[PDB]
Amino acid sequence: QMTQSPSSLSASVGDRVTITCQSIKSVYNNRLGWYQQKCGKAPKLLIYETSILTSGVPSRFSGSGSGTDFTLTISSLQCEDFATYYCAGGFDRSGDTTFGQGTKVEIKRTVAAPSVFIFPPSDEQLKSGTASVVCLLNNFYPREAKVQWKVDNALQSGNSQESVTCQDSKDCTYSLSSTLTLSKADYEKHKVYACEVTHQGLSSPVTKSFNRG
Amino acid sequence: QMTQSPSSLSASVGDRVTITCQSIKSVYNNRLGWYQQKCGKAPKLLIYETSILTSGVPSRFSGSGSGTDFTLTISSLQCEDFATYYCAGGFDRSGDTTFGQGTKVEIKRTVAAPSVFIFPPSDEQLKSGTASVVCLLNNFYPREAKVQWKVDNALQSGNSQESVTCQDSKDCTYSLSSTLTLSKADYEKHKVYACEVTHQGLSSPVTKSFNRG
Amino acid sequence: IVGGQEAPRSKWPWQVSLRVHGPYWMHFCGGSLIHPQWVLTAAHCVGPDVKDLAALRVQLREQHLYYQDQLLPVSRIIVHPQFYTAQIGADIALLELEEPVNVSSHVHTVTLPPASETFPPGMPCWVTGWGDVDNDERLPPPFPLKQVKVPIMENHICDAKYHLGAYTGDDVRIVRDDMLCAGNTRRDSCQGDSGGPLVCKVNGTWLQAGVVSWGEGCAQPNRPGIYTRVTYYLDWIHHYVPK
Amino acid sequence: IVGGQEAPRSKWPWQVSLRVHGPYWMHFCGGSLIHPQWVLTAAHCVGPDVKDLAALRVQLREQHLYYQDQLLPVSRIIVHPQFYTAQIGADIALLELEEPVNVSSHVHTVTLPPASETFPPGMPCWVTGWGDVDNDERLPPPFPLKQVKVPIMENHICDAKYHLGAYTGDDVRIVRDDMLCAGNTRRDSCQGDSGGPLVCKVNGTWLQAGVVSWGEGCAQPNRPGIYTRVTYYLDWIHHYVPK
Amino acid sequence: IVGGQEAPRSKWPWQVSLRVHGPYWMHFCGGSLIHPQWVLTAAHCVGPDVKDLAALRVQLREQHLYYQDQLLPVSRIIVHPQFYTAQIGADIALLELEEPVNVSSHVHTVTLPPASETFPPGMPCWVTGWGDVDNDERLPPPFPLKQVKVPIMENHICDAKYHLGAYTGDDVRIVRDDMLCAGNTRRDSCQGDSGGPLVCKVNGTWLQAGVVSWGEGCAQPNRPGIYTRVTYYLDWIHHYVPK
Amino acid sequence: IVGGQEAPRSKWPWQVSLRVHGPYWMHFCGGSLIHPQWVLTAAHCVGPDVKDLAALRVQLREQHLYYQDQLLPVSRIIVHPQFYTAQIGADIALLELEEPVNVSSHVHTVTLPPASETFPPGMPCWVTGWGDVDNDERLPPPFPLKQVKVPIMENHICDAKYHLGAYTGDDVRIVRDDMLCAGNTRRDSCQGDSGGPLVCKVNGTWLQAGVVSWGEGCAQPNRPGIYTRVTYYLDWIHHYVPK
Amino acid sequence: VQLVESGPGCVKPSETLSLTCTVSRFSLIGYAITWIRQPPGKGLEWIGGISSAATTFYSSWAKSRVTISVDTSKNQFSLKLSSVTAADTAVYYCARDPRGYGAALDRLDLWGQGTCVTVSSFSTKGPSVFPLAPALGCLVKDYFCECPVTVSWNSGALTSGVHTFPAVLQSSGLYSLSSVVTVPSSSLGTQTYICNVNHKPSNTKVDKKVEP
Amino acid sequence: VQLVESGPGCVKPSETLSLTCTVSRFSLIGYAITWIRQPPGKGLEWIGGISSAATTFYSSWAKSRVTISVDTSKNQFSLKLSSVTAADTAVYYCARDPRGYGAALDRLDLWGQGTCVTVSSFSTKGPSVFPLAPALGCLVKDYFCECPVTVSWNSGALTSGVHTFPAVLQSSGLYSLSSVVTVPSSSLGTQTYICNVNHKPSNTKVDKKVEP
Repeated sequence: QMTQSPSSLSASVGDRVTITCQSIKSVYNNRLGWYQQKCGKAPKLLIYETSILTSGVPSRFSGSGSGTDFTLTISSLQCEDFATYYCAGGFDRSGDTTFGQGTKVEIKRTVAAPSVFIFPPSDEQLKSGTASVVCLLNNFYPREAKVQWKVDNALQSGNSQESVTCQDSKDCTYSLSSTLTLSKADYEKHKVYACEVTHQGLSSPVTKSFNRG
Repeated sequence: QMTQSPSSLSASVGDRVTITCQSIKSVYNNRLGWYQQKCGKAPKLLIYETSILTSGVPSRFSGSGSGTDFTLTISSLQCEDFATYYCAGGFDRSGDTTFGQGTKVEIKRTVAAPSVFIFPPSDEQLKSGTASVVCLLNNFYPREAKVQWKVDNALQSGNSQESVTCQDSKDCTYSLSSTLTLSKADYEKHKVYACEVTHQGLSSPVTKSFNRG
Repeated sequence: IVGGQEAPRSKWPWQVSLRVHGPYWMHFCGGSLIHPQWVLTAAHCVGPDVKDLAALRVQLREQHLYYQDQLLPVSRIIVHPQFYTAQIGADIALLELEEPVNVSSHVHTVTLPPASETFPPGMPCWVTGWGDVDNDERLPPPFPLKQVKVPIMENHICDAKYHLGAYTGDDVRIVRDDMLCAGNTRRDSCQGDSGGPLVCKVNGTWLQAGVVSWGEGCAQPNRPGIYTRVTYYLDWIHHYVPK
Repeated sequence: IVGGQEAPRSKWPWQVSLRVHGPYWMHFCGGSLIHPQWVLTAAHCVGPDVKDLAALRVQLREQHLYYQDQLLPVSRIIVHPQFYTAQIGADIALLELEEPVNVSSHVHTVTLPPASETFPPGMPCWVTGWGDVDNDERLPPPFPLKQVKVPIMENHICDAKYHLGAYTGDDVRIVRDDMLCAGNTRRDSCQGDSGGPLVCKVNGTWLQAGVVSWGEGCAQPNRPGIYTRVTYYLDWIHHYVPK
Repeated sequence: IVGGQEAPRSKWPWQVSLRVHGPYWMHFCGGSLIHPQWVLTAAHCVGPDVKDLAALRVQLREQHLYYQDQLLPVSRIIVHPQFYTAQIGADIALLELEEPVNVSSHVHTVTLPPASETFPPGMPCWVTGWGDVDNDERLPPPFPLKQVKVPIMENHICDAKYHLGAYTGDDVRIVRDDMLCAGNTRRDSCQGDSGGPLVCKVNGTWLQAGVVSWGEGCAQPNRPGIYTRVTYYLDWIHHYVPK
Repeated sequence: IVGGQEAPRSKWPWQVSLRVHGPYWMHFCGGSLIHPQWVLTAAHCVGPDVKDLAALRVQLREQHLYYQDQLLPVSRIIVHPQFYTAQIGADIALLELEEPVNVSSHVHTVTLPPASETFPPGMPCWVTGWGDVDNDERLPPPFPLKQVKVPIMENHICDAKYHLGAYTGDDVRIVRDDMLCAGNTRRDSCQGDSGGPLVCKVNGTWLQAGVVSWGEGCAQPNRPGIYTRVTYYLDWIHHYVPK
Repeated sequence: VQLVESGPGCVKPSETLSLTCTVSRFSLIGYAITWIRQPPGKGLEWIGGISSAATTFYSSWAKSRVTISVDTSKNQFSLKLSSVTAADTAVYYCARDPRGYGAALDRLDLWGQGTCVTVSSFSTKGPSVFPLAPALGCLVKDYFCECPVTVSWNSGALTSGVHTFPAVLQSSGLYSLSSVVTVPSSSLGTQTYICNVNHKPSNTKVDKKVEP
Repeated sequence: VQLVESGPGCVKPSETLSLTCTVSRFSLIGYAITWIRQPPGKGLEWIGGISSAATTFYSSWAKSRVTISVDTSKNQFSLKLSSVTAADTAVYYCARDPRGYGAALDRLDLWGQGTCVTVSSFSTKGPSVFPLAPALGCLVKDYFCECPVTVSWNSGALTSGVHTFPAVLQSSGLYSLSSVVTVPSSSLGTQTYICNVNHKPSNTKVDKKVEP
């Protein structure tokens, strides 16, 4: 059984980071490896046998260790280094082998206010007596955003959910989609609809809206 | 002798464009080619013998023609397609061969206000009795920016120059550096210095400044 | 060339070497200069599939391959429209040089025969090339141009020999009329001589009777070499080459 | 065989291997058992020159070449009288076994088509053999019988593709009418599959449509494989094989 | 193996084949199973440069190579620290298997000699392998395990023969004391037998006298094969292998 | 020669080519003319087994192999008595020419170093030959004499590099004291340069520091080429060559 | 050269889950396969594997319930898990060890793309799909057995600028998902902007055009 | 496999300009070379070339003044232009035709990186270099014969985010140039941030550290 540390870290583009993995026992004969898993994909092998770099991996990555303690180190953060990382090792043959808990690496970059949009319920929803209003934030940084829903100036509560992309391989920003559910019988009750993003990159709340018809 | 048309064009990312080249005579036996030149680099061959694609070129490019008239066409604009393009052809063996005048391709993308900075004259300039104050605009779009210089609220005129990068291979924005020259004897006359960018992506002029000491 | 000597340093001023790109500009086929801008060669050296002209060069007469090269570029390749394989016929092709050649005491064109010439047996004919010297033996590293004098056979006597030791029914013509037969078990063209000229001395003048085309191995019993008969194609040649 | 699997241990009971003498009885060509005493094969595997029967053996269906051999002797070879090369046609031959074969659950004859069958595109057809697995790659040392399902093309569509990228004039027919086309860039016969059967499942019954004959390399673009069309030769086959 | 028969199907239960990755798991070297988890082999098969263990497998006794394979993975390679080339000495190595082997009526370990054994001439000794059958001749495609009984020579008589026909001064010892000599012009190991065992039947028991190491060609006059003398290395072997 | 240019037509008047009989007098090894009747070369080119002198010739400096040959006969071969293989040492040999050579503006002897010279790193040294230009690549058919300037390493730094990536224990000396190291991953001798001279320009004079002997492939990482150190053998050379 | 998993995607409790893994070219001879599991939000856990020698190894808990096997006649490796329960919901991967070791995790060089398995009592249900008015986007809603959902635009030809969001549970216990792109106003109409959707756990395939 | 030009960079009027082009591996045997010119702000014009057969071709105007040559003993091609004048100021390129044609422009597959040549009466002068206070940047000023100027940061290890601007004429008739990067405030000091500059037309090499 193994521990991996830190559980998370947050560093600037260009910079250097290190990740540690430790054990109660000692790897059998240099049997330790490092894997990179990106959101929505299978793990990729980076380092095996403590220090051998896999072909096609850029020499930014390096690794070393001493039977019981091991480190993975970057030379310089690029945008696509956003991922989780795991150690894995084997302590005998045929028996005790395991992964570590994993480490999550965040890219920090120039702040950016969200690009904001809002959308009315389209036809087929109304033909099913349902409704859903979409409000959208793109390419913002940091993640600390909060969206209020307001309808005929009546602040809404509950009845809404948010979802966020993982940070981009290439721009290293992300997008967030918020939606307020409603019945057709309540959509017809109110005419003017607004969402209002608060974001650390804004001098104030800023409202974007439409109105029913 | 040949003509190439249009002399310039401006199209959106994702889109399709076409470029035409024409002649008074007819190419000898399919002897016509297309070259891509990026800012600060030698030309690259794209198409030869009217229609053969060069290896490693993405199949976005295509070309066709009829002895006297020829066209180069993209399937879809990426950011790095920013370049000049030339036709070239030969009308006999040993004699009449020439290039066309070239065509300049602009990427259009989401507008962005300039990131603005300003800098005092550093030590060694003052030790030489010279001065120069730098004001900087980054990653803006479109190119239509104008910077005023103001010193102790005295609007400046002349005495200043601007330079602009070509549009990026990858972000497709650009940066502009403006500098106001001065003597040491006039730098000491005034204390507070400001530059003020006007840009189509701003609701107003916005001033950024420092003061001498 | 199987049998035969090396060639005098002034005896076949029309011989051409065809070169293919690679680690070096390797010889692979022969030809003859028939006009200051045209080379005559075999179709199977260059077709039936189209070739990139970037990969091809011509080298004029030289005593030893590779020693002092001056590679000429090729502007156009013309293959007879009826060619697919050698055994079927029309194994003939033309190369057009980018730049014309200065005729000189070292380099002169061969003469094509009049359409009435038949080249009956007993005439004095030679074939010249840089091809293999025996059935599996490459020409040795100095690479001299070799020559051999061959006999000529009538087509029907040649066709009969090709039926000896074969399952083919002797109604089925193997040697067509656009073809010509020469050589014997001691004296033949071989691999890498393909496309080279066969010349005969008629009334004091050298005429090109044929082009090295195909055969069942080198110097094998009852298998004379097969040559493309040049007189059969004169009308096609003179549609491109300025007479 | 390019593409395709290993073959089940009971799927082509008619497959034959032809062996040539040397340091060992090496596989060189395929065939099919069409009658308890007759093997059908390609002409270019055995002709056009006559072969000593001392040098030849037949081996019946086995899962792996060489591992358990039982070499049958050959009494007579019959090659179609009109064969000289594959591209010209009539690439078909018969071997007569010295001793007849016991039909068994491991060894059974394939059925020949009726003269009216055309094998239009869309039918389910397979080719099977021990030939090379890629353009220059020998079949690895265990040597299992491989199989692949191929598509069928109409002759005129096939002839047109052979003209793409060639100097041949498109009036000049390459694919003759005694021929058949199959395969694509992912799925083909290759070297050492020659003479093997092409079979199609018609109305529940396996019929031999063709014999592997020739092609311009393996799995190359616009070059389907060419097969000898069996229905074209039924009258010649039934002059020797007892129907 | 030059000379000798095919091996009976139960005669050397300790023979090992070493496989290298490629288009198939090709045999390249021999070995012997000396402990349920240890293989003994030649150093020059695996060193002096370090190898990726991903590229290596072990195959236990089988009558024919490749036919029914069960490739075992290797956990560790140990080469004698004093090895650089075979002619200098210490050509001995150990492989540690990932998983231990079930001893069975088909697979059993060979016994190592006591340090006092000398193996004088006249003893009955055999060498077994899948190597070439003659000086340039690969083992034919069925690939049976071959065996031959060899004679033994005293080292000084062997060293003297190696000086015949050589410029080497006869003060300069060629055959060292950690080496052993066997074979003659009719009977020898050859390429691809390297690393295989040499066994002698002493007092009813098979003992491994040597490991196939090096020689000046196969079956050449006055050039017996050279074997690594196992008794010279017992202390080094027993530092890793559990006795 | 890996890396490097072609050689000026007057820059190494002492370079020798060794030829072996066959279909042609093929180049196989280098040497240097050290006295008007003596050639210095590597032992492994000519021994350890005795050679028939009928099969050997010497060719003096020429810009291109084979084009203008004048093969000298050899009267006697002398190999150092302590040579058996290159890795062990004493890889040095002498050829005595039948007829002495006219020293000329095209052909002049190299000078041997005084016994006190060490050739420390940083000196300007070259190696010249007609060997392969890359790890598996023959020198192309024109066959020019190539040259490259190499760096020199101290023996202990060279020995350490040979231990990188090897199982050999680092107490075990690989590079002996009668040896010398030169070259790097961009610049090396290769196959067919063996026996050639390594020369260094000391105080305006060219001295032969070494003879191309052995190495672990051409231009491989951490494997400099190994040369026989000429100063170690001066007393043996001067026992035959008239100083 | 790649592995592919296969599996049912949705199963009820007490059935046996079967998975297969297939190697797409080159044989398997000489290679080991291991099975790895990833529960939602957890890291990676190892199930077991089979060596190049055909020896099988199992983790501590798996020994009670798991079988791993190989069938050379089909080029396949197979995992079977008995008596499945909700806690078995995870992504499952097959991966190759190039040394052929049956029980090692430090050098898993080649991985399958993974297969997601859901253990639940519910029924599958196909989704509804609605356009979203032109930024522009598309929405798919109220489906169940979520993992094998895929979105593609203009047969995928709109490769660029497409975002897609993590599915969220509606309070009705059913999943919804959205897809978005940003485009220049002129490109409108110019492009076909077709939202294509399929949901393998209900064999469903559906398409729609977008317009104002 | 690449071409390299070489040239003087700065010349006065009435000298003869010499250029060379060298092929870095593989010989030249079989190949043609052409010389192309690009005046500031203009497109491309063709000077001439030499075929694989060693035949030389020249454009209309070049015939009066140009010579092209090859020296196999040096692996070099050479261009010489007599009686240069200010209008000859341009970038010059060598390029290869793979067919070996001496006079064709439709298939120039391989190009040199180019060499810039300035025809002027002035003297060369080396630059001054000043840091710019931390965005952060570096400035080089008042130099002449501009083209072969190069900027590099921390021996080039700061590969990323570096902008560089087109040089502009000061009213003094001398050129100046600036170089800039944007960085997170913490990275300050953390990195060496060395501005390295060289100006080949004055053999000058110089370095400076940046700090607040």
